[PDB]
Amino acid sequence: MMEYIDGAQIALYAFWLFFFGLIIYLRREDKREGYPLESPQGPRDGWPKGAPKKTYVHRDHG
Amino acid sequence: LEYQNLFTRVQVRTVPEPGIPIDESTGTRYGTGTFSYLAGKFGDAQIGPIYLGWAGVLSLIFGFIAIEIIGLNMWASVGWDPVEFIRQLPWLALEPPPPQYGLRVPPLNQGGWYLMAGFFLTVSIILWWIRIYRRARALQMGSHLPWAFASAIFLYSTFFFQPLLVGSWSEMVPFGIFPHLDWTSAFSIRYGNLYYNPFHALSIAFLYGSAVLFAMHGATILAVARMGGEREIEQITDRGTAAERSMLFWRWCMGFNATMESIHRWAWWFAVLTTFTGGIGILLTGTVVDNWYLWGVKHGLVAPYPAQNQLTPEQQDLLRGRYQGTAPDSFPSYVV
Amino acid sequence: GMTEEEARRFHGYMVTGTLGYVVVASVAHFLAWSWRPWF
Amino acid sequence: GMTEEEARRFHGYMVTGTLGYVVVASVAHFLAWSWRPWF
Amino acid sequence: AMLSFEKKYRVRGGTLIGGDLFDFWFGPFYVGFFGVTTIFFVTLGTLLCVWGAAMGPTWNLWQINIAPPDLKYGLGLAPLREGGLWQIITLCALGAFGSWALRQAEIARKLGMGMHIPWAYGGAILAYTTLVVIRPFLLGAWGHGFPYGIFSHLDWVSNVGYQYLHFHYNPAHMIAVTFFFTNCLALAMHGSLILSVTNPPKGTPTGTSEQENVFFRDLLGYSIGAIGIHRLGLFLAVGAAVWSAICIVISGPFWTQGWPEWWNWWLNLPIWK
Amino acid sequence: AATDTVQVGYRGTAMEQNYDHGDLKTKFAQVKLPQSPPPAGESPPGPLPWKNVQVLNDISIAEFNRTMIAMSTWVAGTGNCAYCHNVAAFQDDTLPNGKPLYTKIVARRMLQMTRNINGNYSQHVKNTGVTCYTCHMGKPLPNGLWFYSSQTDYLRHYLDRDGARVITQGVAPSNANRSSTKQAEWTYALMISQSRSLGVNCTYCHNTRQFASWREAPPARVTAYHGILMLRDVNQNYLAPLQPVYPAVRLGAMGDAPKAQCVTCHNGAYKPLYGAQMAKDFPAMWGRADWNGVPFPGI
Amino acid sequence: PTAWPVDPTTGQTLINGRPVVGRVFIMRKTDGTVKYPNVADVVAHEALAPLPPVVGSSYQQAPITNQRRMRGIMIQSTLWDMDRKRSATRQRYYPASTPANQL
Amino acid sequence: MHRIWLMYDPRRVMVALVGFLAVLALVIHFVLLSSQRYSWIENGTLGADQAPVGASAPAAAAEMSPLPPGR
Amino acid sequence: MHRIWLMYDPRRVMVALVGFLAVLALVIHFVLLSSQRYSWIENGTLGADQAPVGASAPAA
Amino acid sequence: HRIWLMYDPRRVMVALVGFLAVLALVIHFVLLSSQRYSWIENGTLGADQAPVGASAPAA
Ligand SMILES: CCCCCCCCCCCCCC(=O)OC[C@H](COP(=O)(O)OCC(O)COP(=O)(O)OC[C@@H](COC(=O)CCCCCCCCCCCCC)OC(=O)CCCCCCCCCCCCC)OC(=O)CCCCCCCCCCCCC
Ligand code: BCL
Ligand code: BCL
Ligand SMILES: CC[C@H]1c2cc3[nH]c4c(c3C)C(=O)[C@H](C(=O)OC)c4c3nc(cc4[nH]c(cc(n2)[C@@H]1C)c(C(C)=O)c4C)[C@@H](C)[C@@H]3CCC(=O)OC/C=C(\C)CCC[C@H](C)CCC[C@H](C)CCCC(C)C
Ligand SMILES: CC[C@H]1c2cc3[nH]c4c(c3C)C(=O)[C@H](C(=O)OC)c4c3nc(cc4[nH]c(cc(n2)[C@@H]1C)c(C(C)=O)c4C)[C@@H](C)[C@@H]3CCC(=O)OC/C=C(\C)CCC[C@H](C)CCC[C@H](C)CCCC(C)C
Ligand SMILES: *[C@H]1O[C@H](CO)[C@@H](O[C@@H]2O[C@@H](C)[C@H](O)[C@@H](O)[C@H]2O)[C@H](O)[C@@H]1O[C@H]1O[C@H](C(=O)O)[C@@H](O[C@H]2O[C@H](CO)[C@@H](O)[C@H](O)[C@H]2NC(C)=O)[C@H](OC(C)=O)[C@H]1OC(C)=O
Ligand SMILES: *[C@H]1O[C@H](CO)[C@@H](O[C@@H]2O[C@@H](C)[C@H](O)[C@@H](O)[C@H]2O)[C@H](O)[C@@H]1O[C@H]1O[C@H](C(=O)O)[C@@H](O[C@H]2O[C@H](CO)[C@@H](O)[C@H](O)[C@H]2NC(C)=O)[C@H](OC(C)=O)[C@H]1OC(C)=O
Ligand SMILES: COC(C)(C)C/C=C/C(C)=C/C=C/C(C=O)=C/C=C/C(C)=C/C=C/C=C(C)/C=C/C=C(\C)CC/C=C(C)/C=C/C=C(\C)C(=O)O
Ligand SMILES: COC(C)(C)C/C=C/C(C)=C/C=C/C(C=O)=C/C=C/C(C)=C/C=C/C=C(C)/C=C/C=C(\C)CC/C=C(C)/C=C/C=C(\C)C(=O)O
Ligand SMILES: COC(C)(C)C/C=C/C(C)=C/C=C/C(C)=C/C=C/C(C)=C/C=C\C=C(C)\C=C\C=C(C)\C=C\C=C(C)\C=C\CC(C)(C)OC
Ligand SMILES: CCCCCCCCCCCCO[C@@H]1O[C@H](CO)[C@@H](O[C@H]2O[C@H](CO)[C@@H](O)[C@H](O)[C@H]2O)[C@H](O)[C@H]1O
Ligand SMILES: [Fe+3]
Repeated sequence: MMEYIDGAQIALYAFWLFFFGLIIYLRREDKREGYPLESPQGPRDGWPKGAPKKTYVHRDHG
Repeated sequence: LEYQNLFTRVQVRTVPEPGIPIDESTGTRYGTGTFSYLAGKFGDAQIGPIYLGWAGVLSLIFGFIAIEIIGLNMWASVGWDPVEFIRQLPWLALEPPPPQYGLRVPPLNQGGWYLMAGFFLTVSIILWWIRIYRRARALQMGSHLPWAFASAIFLYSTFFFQPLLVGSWSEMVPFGIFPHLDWTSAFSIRYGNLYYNPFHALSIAFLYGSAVLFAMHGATILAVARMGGEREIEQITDRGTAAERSMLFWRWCMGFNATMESIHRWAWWFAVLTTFTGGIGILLTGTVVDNWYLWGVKHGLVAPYPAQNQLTPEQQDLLRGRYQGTAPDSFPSYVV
Repeated sequence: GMTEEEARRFHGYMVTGTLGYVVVASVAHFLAWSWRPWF
Repeated sequence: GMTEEEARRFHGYMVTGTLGYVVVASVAHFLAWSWRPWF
Repeated sequence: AMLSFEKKYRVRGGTLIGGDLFDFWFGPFYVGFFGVTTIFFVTLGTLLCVWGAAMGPTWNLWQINIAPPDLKYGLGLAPLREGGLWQIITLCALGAFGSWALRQAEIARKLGMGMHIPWAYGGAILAYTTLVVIRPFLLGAWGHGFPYGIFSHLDWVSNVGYQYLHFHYNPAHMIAVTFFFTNCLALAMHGSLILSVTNPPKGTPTGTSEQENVFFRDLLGYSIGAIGIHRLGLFLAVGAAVWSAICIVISGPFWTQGWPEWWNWWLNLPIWK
Repeated sequence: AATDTVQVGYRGTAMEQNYDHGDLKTKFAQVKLPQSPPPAGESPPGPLPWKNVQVLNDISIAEFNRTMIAMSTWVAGTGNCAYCHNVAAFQDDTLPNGKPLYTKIVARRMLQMTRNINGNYSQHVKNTGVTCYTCHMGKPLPNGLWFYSSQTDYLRHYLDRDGARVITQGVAPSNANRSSTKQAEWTYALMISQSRSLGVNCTYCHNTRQFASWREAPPARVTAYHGILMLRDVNQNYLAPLQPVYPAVRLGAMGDAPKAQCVTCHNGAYKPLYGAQMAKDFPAMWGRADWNGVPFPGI
Repeated sequence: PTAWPVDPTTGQTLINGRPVVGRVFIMRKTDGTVKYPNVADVVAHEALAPLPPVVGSSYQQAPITNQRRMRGIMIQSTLWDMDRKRSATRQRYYPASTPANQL
Repeated sequence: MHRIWLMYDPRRVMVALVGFLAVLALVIHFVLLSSQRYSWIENGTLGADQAPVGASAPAAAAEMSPLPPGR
Repeated sequence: MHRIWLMYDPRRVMVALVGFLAVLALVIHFVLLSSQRYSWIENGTLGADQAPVGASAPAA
Repeated sequence: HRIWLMYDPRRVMVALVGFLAVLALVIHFVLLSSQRYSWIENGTLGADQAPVGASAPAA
């Protein structure tokens, strides 16, 4: 009985909340290299703060 | 004139061709490796042995029978004429059931073969998913590929569920090259212009973004391939100047960058979201919204244009038509 | 590279080939003109 | 490798060839004009 | 601010025009001469878009519509409120996109990179230039361009398609679509493969190019290899834009009938006429 | 490669018609040169001598004779009164052999049909109108003749069917519209036929962001809809019941009479004969008391 | 009400009783475009909703020679209006078929 | 100008020359075959006075128009 | 003249020539076959006076 | 004459020939597309018979 609110609109805002969540996650992943930034005012992290640098386990011998 | 890395002048060959490393049970590698000179000039040269297992073998049997039913119905529809089967091929169709059957089983010629081909094709696609999933596990890899493929299967399945939700198999996609494009156009006509479906618009943005990203990423890796940038796993585990320069190019160009790993996450999501937002847009169509342009008028998407015509009140009554009904099932004489 | 001796010899085959072609082409044009003039 | 002799000799061919072409084209325009003037 | 490794890369040189004059950064961004011309055209074009919104019927983002002129104006500039504004914005767009590609070339030269990125972007600029310059020029009026508005340009796409009754039957469009779809499939496979070797299940060692190569070869039957998949992705993505440019430039200037009746040549091949 | 374009909608919408300039000049010249000139108009007085005239009862003898000359050039060739008549005995509806002059029988019904078109369907043909030439072009057979074939032939929209709408006039789905996507495919087939019949594209009658919309569409869509109503009257009341008049060689495989469709008049042009106006010259065919203010002669 | 009053003294528009120096025009947005308020308002400018379908009460099957082999809905427009090969035309319908004891 | 044979490999100049002449020949033939006047495969046996000529000026009737009315 | 077969490989030029003649001959036959005048498979038995001729100049 | 020091004849000659070949081909097709100079179809018309474009209407 809500006239303006309809399921297609509800779905679309559900997607927007997921999508803006996804962009945040990807921008955290993008900062695992090269961060924190150098600046004349000291280190800078940008936003969001980056995920930490990964360490990779090599194949033990072969 | 500077070497563009688009073509390889000098290939090398190994007398042995590499095999599969591990987990040979419940299935085995067919064939053996051979080299293609043309494929070796586009990219890597070995045309390989191949893996099926139980799921792969069954997938091919189901999928062969599906394709065989489609082709034999196409060929029957030109009266078995093999010249017309080739000449008319892109116009030929195996066509869904008639609308008045709803979800009931239809007659064999009138869509009963269609539903049977659609069932075997669907099972074949699911078994092929199981194959890919099992093979990723057996190679000790992440499951990123089967979830990417699941997103495509999701869109495909909406061409079953949306006909189910509107209550008639007649709304399904005909198997045929031009016929399924006729369906695609008519679907947008029936539901009042799919451009105003916002999940269709999202799906397009991700389809275009996938082309943007693979153009950008493909060009980026070729621009640093002179420095080993194409050895991406090595650049991810042991960042070289090739990774540093590709990060700096995009940072200096557009103000932010990815990493050599995380660019592949951007790629993965843009591809996956194309078919996922697409599927949602189909499932909403005819179930929640029946005229997307009018939904766009309601929600403020539709740009105003000056009127091209104005109806008088009696024309508003005269120019309404009828909804389309059944075809006439007789050949009237007009003799009296 | 190319000597003048070959360069001069070769030019003689070019001229005779060219003249033969132009002679045939001009006969072909005059035949076409007789059949259906374009001015 | 160019020299002032090679340049000066080649200049003569380019000048004379250009002018000869412009002469043949001037006749072509004379013929075209006599057939169907554009002013 | 700079990446932790960036400073040693920030040398002078590699410009095409201007030399040292603009050879500096602003935050993350490289400026350069084509940076200055980029900002000029971006700013002028964007403010003229806002002016187009102001004199139109609404500020609603989806509904703003800066339309090209009537066809009667031909190749002239129309009155600014009658579509001449769309023409000025189009010149700014061409200037901004061209400046962007040349700035990319200056950046790539400064990093010792190949010119692949500027030329790949040239594919997109070609499609835009086809839509607003080449096809309208061949038709003899700028009014054949598409309008600048988030949904009104989709109305243009709809109507141009139905000018040919059934635009799916356009043969170059079928190729262009096939490239776009094949590109998206290839991008999902490339992303998945790199991620699945670099992020294996917990406690598994990091994968290798050999595992990637083996798995891919079970998918397509052949190994594409590392440089091959990036060549393919570039071929597919840029070919999609090039075939798009072809499919729209043949629609109108060269083919005027419905697209289904173009296929009459296939039905009349002499072996089966 | 030169293309002419006609704008038919608002400047940004790409509602436009495209014509291959060279190919259109050929079509237009091939209409203009055969287009038969009307004879001079004239009328002396006198009461009607006719023995067996049922339609042309409202017309002077000179205007009648003028009409018969026109009918012969438009249907049969300019002196070919033998096409319809036993030339010795014009009042006869039969040959000396006794067999019916089926051509004269048809032509009488075609006169009634033409008056019915020009008179009752002016909402379609306006002040251009039709004459025999509009369909016949100087030949006994018009173009676009169609017959019974299959139940789902879309040309039956011009005979016994009704209703082509498929779009919902609301946002949400409802019991009011249960059209199939197959029915949208059928309307799309029908509309391609209409577009080709006029040599126009969909934007001539629609803004394709809403095919359903009348306000966004050009006024030609209203005229088009009256053409559908006109064909149903023409086919049902005049052309189809000629079945027992024709020789069997003219009938379909079902033995049905030939029927008309949009292309029968339009022949691929936006107006028949590119808008040539002839009906005004022949009051015999008006079915109207005046044509664009010119009053009917009325003896 | 298409225009403001004009002063007879000087031929000059009066707005709210007071003169305007210049040639007064009524301001409008680009080409007089006006934003759509509502679905109801858009629908109020349209024809009425279509009448209900005419559906057949029962189905009579056609003679087999009137039944198309091809079930694709658009093929009459997309192929058959341009294709007129005789053998391809003959294949469009099922051939005649009669019980053997009726020959 | 026989020094032109010093500037290039003569084998390659013949390959380029043969290509240019062959392509230009086919261009002119298919142009003529597409024309009305020189459609020789259909109308080649017509006499020179019978062969088509492009009209100096088409006529018109004032109510007729080749193009629909525009906006 | 014959020294051209030093400048070019005979074995190779012959394949190029034979391929060119095959293509040329097939093109000319198919162009004729689709004409009206020379659709010889349908109308080849007509006499030369009876065979089609393209439309002439005479006009109003 | 020293311009030929700055540009290689092996390049210049092809560049000049390519320019002239394009320019000539452009002018011929522009004329052939005109009505007055569509000489394949109408070249046998006399100069008074050949088409002329529309004049000023004066009204
Ligand atoms: C349609 C479907 C597909 C659509 C697909 C769209 C995909 C878009 C993806 C890219 C968007 C992010 C771009 C980016 O990260 O730029 C770097 C910049 C700064 O962070 P940093 O790089 O890590 O650190 C550097 C900085 O800290 C210090 O640098 P410096 O001192 O040298 O320079 C000065 C500062 C000043 O800061 C700014 O100016 C930032 C202004 C950012 C405005 C644009 C935001 C757009 C968000 C779009 C997502 C969505 C927003 C709703 O830094 C800079 O100068 C950095 C300049 C960066 C210029 C980036 C311009 C990107 C414009 C993109 C427009 C996209 C329009 C679609 O980041 C930010 O400022 C924050 C961005 C956060 C990610 C967006 C997440 C939004 C989630 C929803 C809201 C969350 C609210 C809490
Ligand atoms: C007139 C036509 C309509 C229209 C009608 C539709 C319809 C209808 C649909 C789309 C859909 C899509 N449209 Mg749209 N579309 C139009 C205009 C456009 C324009 C444009 C520039 O105008 C663009 C760019 C697009 C773009 C898109 C895509 C973003 C989207 C499809 C995503 C995808 O990957 O599909 C391709 C991917 C798949 C189909 C997945 C298939 C995966 C399966 C598993 C593969 C099986 C293969 C099997 C194993 C073997 C088969 C063997 C054979 C049977 C023999 N449309 C207009 C408005 N469009 C779809 C969508 O999502 O809509 C919301 C959709 O259904
Ligand atoms: C290497 C020789 C010189 C030269 C030396 C001469 C001499 C000497 C004479 C002419 C003459 C003429 N020259 Mg020359 N001329 C040259 C190049 C050209 C070019 C050009 C495109 O480069 C052109 C258009 C001309 C044009 C002309 C005419 C104005 C005139 C009449 C002949 C003619 O039409 O020849 C067209 C040009 C050619 C076919 C090529 C040039 C060489 C040929 C052999 C012609 C000129 C020589 C002529 C037959 C000599 C006759 C005997 C003398 C009267 C004593 N010359 C070259 C560069 N020219 C005559 C003159 O002045 O008459 C009023 C004349 O006596
Ligand atoms: C993220 C969205 C994009 C996407 C993703 C995607 N698609 C994918 C994947 C991914 C990530 C896969 O991993 C999967 C794949 O395998 O890729 C190679 C697939 C796939 N995408 C496919 C197609 C496809 N993807 C499309 C689109 C897209 N895919 C999107 C753009 C489209 C479009 C645009 O329409 C198509 C047509 C397939 C090539 C493949 C899935 C193959 C599959 O399921 O096959 C099932 C088997 C059959 C149909 C039977 C074939 C039978 C043969 C005739 C052989 C018969 C042999 C013998 C006679 C029988 C056996 C006898 C026994 C005794 C042996
Ligand atoms: C050729 C293959 C595909 C491709 C590739 C590609 N695009 C690229 C690149 C590459 C390789 C870049 O390097 C470049 C880049 O830097 O990306 C980050 C870019 C890029 N692709 C972009 C977008 C984009 N690409 C698209 C398409 C594609 N890009 C192709 C499918 C699309 C589509 C289909 O819609 C869009 C929107 C940008 C993010 C970026 C180019 C950025 C640029 O040029 O920046 C300078 C200009 C501005 C920031 C703004 C200019 C504003 C104007 C002056 C005024 C507005 C006028 C405009 C015409 C109005 C339009 C309104 C619409 C609603 C119609
Ligand atoms: C043959 O029959 C079919 C089925 O009725 C007719 O098609 C009908 O009309 C179309 C609009 C529609 O597309 C289709 O779904 C269907 O509704 C078809 O046109 C032919 O019609 C003639 O025969 C009809 C018939 O069914 O017998 C007949 O219908 C009338 O008579 C029957 C039997 O007495 C009665 O049940 C019907 O109610 C009655 N219908 C009407 C509307 O009066 C048609 O007669 C008339 C007047 O319609 C026949 O039509 C003609 C012109 O002869
Ligand atoms: C064709 O036949 C019709 C009659 O079928 C003739 O119409 C005449 O004029 C009408 C105004 C009137 O309504 C009608 O009754 C009739 O008088 C028409 O003129 C043509 O006539 C020729 O063919 C006639 C025919 O039907 O065969 C033939 O008629 C005679 O022979 C038939 C057959 O044996 C017989 O049934 C008739 O009664 C007979 N009629 C007469 C008047 O003799 C005509 O022969 C004669 C002599 O009239 C034919 O006409 C002529 C001039 O020969
Ligand atoms: C209609 O509308 C449009 C189309 C628009 C209108 C416009 C058209 C336009 C612009 C046309 C332009 C035309 C043109 C312009 O220049 C045309 C120019 C044509 C030319 C240059 C033709 C030249 C031909 C030369 C030939 C064939 C030579 C052959 C030589 C042979 C065979 C000998 C080979 C060597 C031998 C045998 C032995 C060597 C021995 C050796 C080494 C030894 O013994 O050692
Ligand atoms: C119709 O509508 C639109 C189109 C719109 C209207 C507008 C049109 C416009 C804008 C037109 C512009 C025209 C133009 C502008 O510049 C035109 C310019 C034309 C020019 C420059 C022509 C020049 C030609 C030169 C030629 C042919 C040279 C020949 C030389 C020969 C033969 C000798 C070769 C030398 C050798 C071999 C060396 C031997 C020695 C050696 C090697 C040694 O000694 O080493
Ligand atoms: C002799 O062998 C021959 C020569 C015949 C072999 C050659 C065959 C040839 C030439 C085949 C050609 C095939 C072509 C050209 C096929 C074209 C296919 C295209 C383009 C298809 C496009 C789209 C189709 C779609 C989206 C179909 C979707 C269908 C679905 C999702 C159906 C699902 C059905 C289900 C799940 C049914 C379930 C069964 C019920 C409902 C009864 O119970 C659960
Ligand atoms: C006396 C005769 C002796 C034998 C002659 C043999 C003739 C063989 C065929 C000649 C024509 C082939 O066609 C001609 O091929 C040359 C080959 O470089 C092409 O030449 C061009 O394209 C090729 C690639 O295709 C490039 O490598 C080359 O740099 C460029 O000049 C011409 O664009 C084309 O027109
Ligand atoms: Fe990569």
